[PDB]
Amino acid sequence: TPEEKLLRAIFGEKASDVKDSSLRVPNGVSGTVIDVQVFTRDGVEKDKRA
Amino acid sequence: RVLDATQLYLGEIGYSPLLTAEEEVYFARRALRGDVASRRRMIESNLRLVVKIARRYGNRGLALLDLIEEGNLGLIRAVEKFDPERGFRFSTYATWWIRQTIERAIMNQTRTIRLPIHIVKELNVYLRTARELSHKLDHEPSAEEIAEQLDKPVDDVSRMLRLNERITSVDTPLGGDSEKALLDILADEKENGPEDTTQDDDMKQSIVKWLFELNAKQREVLARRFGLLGYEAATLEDVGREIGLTRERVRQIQVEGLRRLREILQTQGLNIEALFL
DNA sequence: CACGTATGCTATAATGTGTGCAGTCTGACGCGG
DNA sequence: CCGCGTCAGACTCGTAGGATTATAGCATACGTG
RNA sequence: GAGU
Repeated sequence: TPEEKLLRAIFGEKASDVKDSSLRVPNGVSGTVIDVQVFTRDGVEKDKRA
Repeated sequence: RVLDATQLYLGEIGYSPLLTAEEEVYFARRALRGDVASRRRMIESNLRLVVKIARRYGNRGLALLDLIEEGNLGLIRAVEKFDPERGFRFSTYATWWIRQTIERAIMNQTRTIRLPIHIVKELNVYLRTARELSHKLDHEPSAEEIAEQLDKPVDDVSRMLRLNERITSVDTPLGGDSEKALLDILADEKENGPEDTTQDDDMKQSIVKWLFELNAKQREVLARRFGLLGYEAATLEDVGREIGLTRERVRQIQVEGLRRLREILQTQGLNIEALFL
């Protein structure tokens, strides 16, 4: 919107290419992470954690 | 009486006489000449062949009637391109056209999202290959195992298998229980809530108030150039031409007005900074 | 020209469907023979 | 009359995600960077 | 599977 054009011109803060779809703890449940499992396809570079 | 579409159609086809070779040749000479009647009689005499073939190709592609009509279209191509002089029988030639037309129809119409023939046929070779692999591996093959067999990229195989992913109905009720469908759960993500809508009101209105804090000249330059209080985002030349010739002076007043807003923000920005989430 | 999407022809003879389920509820109120 | 058909059949809560098949093989044709 |  023209307002955000003006505002992002003022502050610079040009919005980046990546968003955010991170898995987070569902609200009001709280606990301890006891295990993690990783599944990767045959060809994609594995994570350090994997 | 008898109200089935299919039964009625099959009865009608039944009441047309089957042709011999010499008859087909005689008829067909006149049909290439453009006899009209000859073409009609050859078509109608050979409809039963179409139904025999559509019977086979049916199964799960489409409705039997649908297959029959497309098959008829193939048979018509065959009657138009038949060669009576060549000793080969008509039924032999027609079979090719009928199967062809039916197959091509079921490659297009069957899929809700229309898949082009090249993609479909590629995908089919991936499938047949998967079947051979699965026989010998005992197991259904991975994407990379199929790719290793074809000596091709895994990304190619993957993209094709993604296209094969068939659709689910939004109306299908969930959990073997006629309780509620997918539609009942599935939100409109584009439509934000009353929260987001009210935040835009608040935002836009705070910007009006902030624009009025500045000079009459700065505020008007900003309004016209941003397209905020104006209609169109007037370029430097447009704003200058309406006010002060100097196109460069528009840039100067504009940048000056932005810096006065930054001052208001460092002073009272304690509200503005919280607009960052 | 290439890349993506389409239309096309192949020549032993072959010429009327079936298929996969449905399981049958109940008391009431109208509508052609 | 008999028979065949159509129309209805309580209200909120829950759980969990998910599945099938197969369409040849090759040459020409149309539209965009 | 939960009260009705």
